[PDB]
Amino acid sequence: DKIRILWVDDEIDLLKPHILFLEKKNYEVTTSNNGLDAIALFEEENFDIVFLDENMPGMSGLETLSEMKEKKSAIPMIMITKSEEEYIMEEAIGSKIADYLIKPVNPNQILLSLKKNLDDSRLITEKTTLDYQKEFRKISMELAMVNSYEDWVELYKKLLFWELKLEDINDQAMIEILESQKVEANSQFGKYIERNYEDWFAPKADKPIQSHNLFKELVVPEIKKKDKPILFVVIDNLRYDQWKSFETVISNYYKLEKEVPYFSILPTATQYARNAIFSGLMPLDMEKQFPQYWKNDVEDGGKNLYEAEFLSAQIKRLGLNIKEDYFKITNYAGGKKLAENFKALKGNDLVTVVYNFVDMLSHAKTEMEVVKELASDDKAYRSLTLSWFKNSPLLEIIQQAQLLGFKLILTTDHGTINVKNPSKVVGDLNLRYKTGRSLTYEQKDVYVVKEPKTIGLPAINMSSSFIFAKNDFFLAYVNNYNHYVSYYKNTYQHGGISLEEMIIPFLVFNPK
Amino acid sequence: DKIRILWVDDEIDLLKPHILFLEKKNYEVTTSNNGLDAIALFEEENFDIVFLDENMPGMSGLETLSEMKEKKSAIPMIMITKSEEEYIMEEAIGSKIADYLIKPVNPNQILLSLKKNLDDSRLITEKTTLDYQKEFRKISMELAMVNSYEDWVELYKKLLFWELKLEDINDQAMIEILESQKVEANSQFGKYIERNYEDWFAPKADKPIQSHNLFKELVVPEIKKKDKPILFVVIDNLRYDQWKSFETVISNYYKLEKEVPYFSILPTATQYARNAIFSGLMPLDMEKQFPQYWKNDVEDGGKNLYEAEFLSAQIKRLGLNIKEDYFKITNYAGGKKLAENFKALKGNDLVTVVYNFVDMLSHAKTEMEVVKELASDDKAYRSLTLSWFKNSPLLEIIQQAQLLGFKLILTTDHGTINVKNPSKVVGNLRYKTGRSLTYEQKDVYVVKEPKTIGLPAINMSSSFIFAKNDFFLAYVNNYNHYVSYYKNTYQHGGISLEEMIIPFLVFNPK
Ligand SMILES: [Mg+2]
Ligand SMILES: [Mg+2]
Ligand SMILES: [Zn+2]
Ligand SMILES: [Zn+2]
Ligand SMILES: [Zn+2]
Ligand SMILES: [Zn+2]
Repeated sequence: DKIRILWVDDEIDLLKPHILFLEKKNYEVTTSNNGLDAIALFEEENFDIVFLDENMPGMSGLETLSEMKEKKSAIPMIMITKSEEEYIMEEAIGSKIADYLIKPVNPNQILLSLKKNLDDSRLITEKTTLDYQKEFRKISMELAMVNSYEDWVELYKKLLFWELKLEDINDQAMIEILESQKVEANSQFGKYIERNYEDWFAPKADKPIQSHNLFKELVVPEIKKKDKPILFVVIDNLRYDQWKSFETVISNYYKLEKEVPYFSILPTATQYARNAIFSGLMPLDMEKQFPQYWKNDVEDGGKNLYEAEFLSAQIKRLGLNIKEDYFKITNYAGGKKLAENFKALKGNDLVTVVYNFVDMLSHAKTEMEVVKELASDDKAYRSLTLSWFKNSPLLEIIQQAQLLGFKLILTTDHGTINVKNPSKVVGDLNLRYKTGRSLTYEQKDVYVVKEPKTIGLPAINMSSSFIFAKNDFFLAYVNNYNHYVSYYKNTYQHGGISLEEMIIPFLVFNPK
Repeated sequence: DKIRILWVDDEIDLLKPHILFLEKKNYEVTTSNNGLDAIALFEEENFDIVFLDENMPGMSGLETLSEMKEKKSAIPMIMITKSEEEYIMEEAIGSKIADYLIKPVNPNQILLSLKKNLDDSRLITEKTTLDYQKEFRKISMELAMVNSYEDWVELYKKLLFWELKLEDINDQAMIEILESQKVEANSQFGKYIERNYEDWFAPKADKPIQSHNLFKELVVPEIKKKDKPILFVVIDNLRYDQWKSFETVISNYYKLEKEVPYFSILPTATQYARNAIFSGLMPLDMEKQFPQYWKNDVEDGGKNLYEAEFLSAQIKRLGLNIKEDYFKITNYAGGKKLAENFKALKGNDLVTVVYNFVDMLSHAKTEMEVVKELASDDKAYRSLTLSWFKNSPLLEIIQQAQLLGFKLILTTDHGTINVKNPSKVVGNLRYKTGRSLTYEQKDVYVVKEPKTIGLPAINMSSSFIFAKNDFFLAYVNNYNHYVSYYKNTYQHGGISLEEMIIPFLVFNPK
């Protein structure tokens, strides 16, 4: 019932006030004056934590710790010693010491170390649970008052902060409260976009940075600095909560210098948003200025085959004379090949890398039972994304760029949303947007644009219209309605309006 | 270069010796005497770490911490304060403080905290690399001296310990040395099994616990204790290293009482090993005693459809009068359904649950490009398995059993191995049974009389071959296509530490 401590020190008799203090706090303390006797004790009994002196006659604390870690690696071990040498600090940290306390140590410092190493996950759960109970009413109130794109960014950031904090907590009732705030936030954001989207295209409108502005406004100033070559990575289909899931992994190689949440253009689909990043033009202007590259929905083949050409035309148009190359990664083998030969690009000013894995992974949830279990909810999907990133050729490419002193620019073209509710469409395959001459649809469920050219979109031919699903709706054809509902319900789809699909990260980092 | 520190304290002028000490160690220090001014600086500038006083006029150190974590949650924050109250310690730990130092603080204690929070992964990499450099020759020596099944279990445990230890090191030479020891271990283990396997079937032989002995020897004594209902989970195709990857997750709900590494029977395939768990009979005895349930390789349909029937016959045969139920989970929906209705099984003595996800996931890497990237190497596969377990209906079922005070028995039928080298065959990629097989003798353990190792046979013509090492049996007819497609895939059925030495775990709910 009591927490058992094994304390190893050659002068353990001189530390009796610490033992008495800890026994008052309900800790059980077992002492040892030599590393070898402590190892025998540790093998016979089940201690919750070990305290070790470094400098002892015979076996050192680091030698003793090494034998105990081999026998029970999950038991935390703390160094409490007079040793102040940095090389001893480094050897102990490197040996996975849970803490290092320099003598004379305050008995409350030992107590802090005990609480931090043994009760932290419980304390974090209780603190987060209590903090959210006191915060949710203020979130709902802030949600009701959001009336601008900057307030939407801040509200989305607040929801994302509580989502990653609450994912681990036991309280299902509170998890459901946050989920209701998320669906209400998406309901208000879809009406905000319906209401202001077209106005953003008017001359000198107050609008956020969008897909077609991204390269000129945020990448070009980094290039003009001319201090470091740039690795510009566009991870297709990266939700903001997916970046937050691997932010601390990337911090081991890159120090975040700038973060700019930006808005993807509509539709939040690759063919439109990703090509607009590389060309710096709206789809209607890409059709007008580059008919040889732009492809409308009705044309067969790949919709993003000419991004290098679009990018080189944008770079030339902006007056830059740089050494730049484009790579599109569609599979493991290609990612690995680019990671292995990255040094060949050392002399480049810009290296653009499109990485498709996360988009293919989001769509695999529709097609594969194994991905349905791996990404059953938003928490599972974040966990799966973090597992991917940590073991990906993309991280190996990022590590190669860090070794060459490259600045890292990490961004995406759009996010994706788990669709839950069907919405009947009649048209002529994307579940969150549809374009065509005579579309039949539910007015309340979609943002309708009857003149696509007003929002920089090509009109296939004069009576063409664009509909964009709002909330968690999926556009389902009446033709085989029950089969579309059954198959596409609870799958990740992008193309329409939501915080997940539209508000996306633009990140700049310096190598460390 | 230079690590940037933001230090917030109302008595920041009294801390100048600490600042000068840190500046000498190449740290850049920015000071602030109030939490609100520190929040303004923290938003405008990119600091690597923040030091905060708890008691300040105006915003407290915990109120300031809370604003700073909301703005940039990835930056470590340390509290440096005179407060010694346990409730302040708890509120700070609960707020995800990286460290908490009580004033008067030794300047070297701050330096330790800086090194531990900012350089630990690099220091751990360097220390682990050197520890393995000084250990690898002793591992090779131990490997050469292994001459028993118990020494194999201990050597496998040692290799698994270093595999997890090394999984993030950069030193290619060391990574290759470990890999070489793993291939050499499977080589020696294959020779050890090729000798010893048949002898283990002789009366009163010194043999390890196998598939057909598992239930009677290790589950039945737990049932005979009679002071907790048992949830018996068989996760199909669970490598020892996959159990080691989620061991600390399961420790949040269950305390490990007993661990018994056991040996799967040959072939290390579900049809044989998993049915032998549930029947407590070798496949040849399952064919003889239950012809209505046992299915040979040539019969179409599911090969593990009658495990509840086999289990109930074993339980009846062992003299047990228990309330028992069997569940086979083949998909997410069924797993979720069992988690949702677990309480209906509260009054049971035994609840057996077969969980197929990990086997389906190992096979998905062969075909799906997305799974090739998620499980490209052994480290990625462990990471993927840990991501799965943490968010699985299986863990929800385990949590439901913990709430009901059930004892947990966690085991598997076999592991799997990443195959790398082809081996020609004519007539599963790790075992083959048939009448008159053509094969490479050096690459397989050959049993020309399958009944001698408790396996079925049709006249003296049929035999079984079991791939050793990382070999995969590729048909001569379509050789180049089999090699190209199945190279670097997870396959089970043959002999390896990964396939054969598997965990049997007993836990008490906490
Ligand atoms: Mg000493
Ligand atoms: Mg103060
Ligand atoms: Zn895309
Ligand atoms: Zn997509
Ligand atoms: Zn199996
Ligand atoms: Zn299998």
